[PDB]
Amino acid sequence: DNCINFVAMKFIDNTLYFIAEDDENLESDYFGKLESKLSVIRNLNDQVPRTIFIISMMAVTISVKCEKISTLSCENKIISFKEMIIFFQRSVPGHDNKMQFESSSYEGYFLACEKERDLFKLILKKERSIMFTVQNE
Amino acid sequence: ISLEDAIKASNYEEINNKVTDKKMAHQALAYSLGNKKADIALYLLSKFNFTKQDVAEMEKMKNNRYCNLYDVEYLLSKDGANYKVLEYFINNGLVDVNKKFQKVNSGDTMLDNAMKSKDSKMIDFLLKNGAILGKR
Amino acid sequence: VYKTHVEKDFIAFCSSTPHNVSWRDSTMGSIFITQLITCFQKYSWCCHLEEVFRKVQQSFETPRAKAQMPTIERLSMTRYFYLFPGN
Amino acid sequence: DALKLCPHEEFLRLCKERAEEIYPIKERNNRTRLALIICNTEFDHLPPRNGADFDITGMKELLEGLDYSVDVEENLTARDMESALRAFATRPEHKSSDSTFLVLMSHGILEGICGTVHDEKKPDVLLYDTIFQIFNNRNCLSLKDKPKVIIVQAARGANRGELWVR
Repeated sequence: DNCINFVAMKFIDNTLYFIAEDDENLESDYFGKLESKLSVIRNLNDQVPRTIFIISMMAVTISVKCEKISTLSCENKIISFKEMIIFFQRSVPGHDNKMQFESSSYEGYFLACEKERDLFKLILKKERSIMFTVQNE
Repeated sequence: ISLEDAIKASNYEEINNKVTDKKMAHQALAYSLGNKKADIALYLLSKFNFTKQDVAEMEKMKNNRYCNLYDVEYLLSKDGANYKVLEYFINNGLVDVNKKFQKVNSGDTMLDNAMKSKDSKMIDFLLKNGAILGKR
Repeated sequence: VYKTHVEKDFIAFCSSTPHNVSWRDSTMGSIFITQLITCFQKYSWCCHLEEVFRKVQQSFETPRAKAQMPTIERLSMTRYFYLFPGN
Repeated sequence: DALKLCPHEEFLRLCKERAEEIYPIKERNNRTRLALIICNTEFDHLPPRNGADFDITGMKELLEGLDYSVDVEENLTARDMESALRAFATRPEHKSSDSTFLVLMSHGILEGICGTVHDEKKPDVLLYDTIFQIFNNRNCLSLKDKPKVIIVQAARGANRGELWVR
């Protein structure tokens, strides 16, 4: 599919933002369009101060480390990062390497992303609408 | 900024500051035709008086990309946006409606471009003024 | 009347590998045409057509913004082609 | 940004030493080298190809820099592209030429390039095989034993052609 690939991440003011590749006004000489998925790539080993991403183990627990290790929580259906709830790893629809995650407490709702005009931010919502994935390798 | 970007963003101030000689008017008219900015093109066609030799010298502009490759009639017939501008050159009598293109799509006429765009208004205006196909 | 081949002395240079997309910049043109012009200006005097094309292919070896590998296809040439610029 | 030329010495040198390993090159004094560019910038049902103007300018300049008389055709349907290529294959100047170039730029699929009225329901596509057929020694004898260079800026599929590998 036509997925959005994030080359960098920015944890500022207790908030992590995902930087995407520069399209550079490059257009396709084919006819089509799609933007349903996104993924973070272990470039420079950003996936396990560089704002590294941590996935722990089925079920998973998500953490961010930018000189301050902080776990993620979805309580009250609101995303929060606390320096120290549970999500399940699931196969991405129509993908083999990608991996997505669903809330343990607030089921049916999965991790997602929105657009800060210049960056991309993490949220939680149910199946405007963009889905967060991770490459399994 | 530049003249082409000033025409694209409708920066009339820097346009008028840069638009001086009629060579500059030629270049600006070609840029307005290329970017389909009919308002700027008409404002220049009124702010300046264009002749037929003006159209020839426009055809001789190797600097202007749109005029280095496309004929002025091609630029006028490219899409419907330049329609009003076209009318000027047809009403003020500056271009032959049945002139065959010589640079790009050589042999075709403006009626051929109008047929390509599938625009009823331009086809009508051309046929009413007795436009013919090029028979390439 | 002598015997010849139906198809001979052909060469095609596609901007990408089969099944894949080729990319174009809305401000400068297509990446493939850009690099092609670059390599022709820089090397056509001392290299032949296939060598210039290999320079082009090498300039895409490491994927920068987008990934795209122009490919040679239907190559039926028996000799080398030197454009001999400036002559 | 300027085409570096080649000293006439090397011209004579290689044209004699590799007279069998290289293609014959006519003399500029009498050399009607022809080249054809076909470019579809705007379409009916498909997104426009912004930036193709620079490609046309650059390719035309480069080809005319190699003594090729360039003819450009813009916004043609697949059948019209076939007619343009067939006419280019019957032009007599080829008899006085040593090579030819065909630069074809549009949207594309695996089978071929896309005409201006293409659509997934109603395909208007010029197949590469038709291109190679029009200029073979059966339909364009004037180009027999001469290098026929075909350059195509067009997609050949829907995949991105990228992989994330360690």
